Amino acid sequence: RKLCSLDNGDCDQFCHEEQNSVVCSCARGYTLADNGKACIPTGPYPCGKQTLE
Repeated sequence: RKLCSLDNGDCDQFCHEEQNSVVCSCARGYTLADNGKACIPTGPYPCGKQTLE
């Protein structure tokens, strides 16, 4: 358990070890946050989210 094998590399969604070291990415409709880890929704109904309203 090193990079992406160690807690998804701390990413919210997609994780990839690019030449050693983690690189996170997000599904369509989300944008990688400043931390380069969190995934921020673009619209009101982002994919994969249960609706609370």
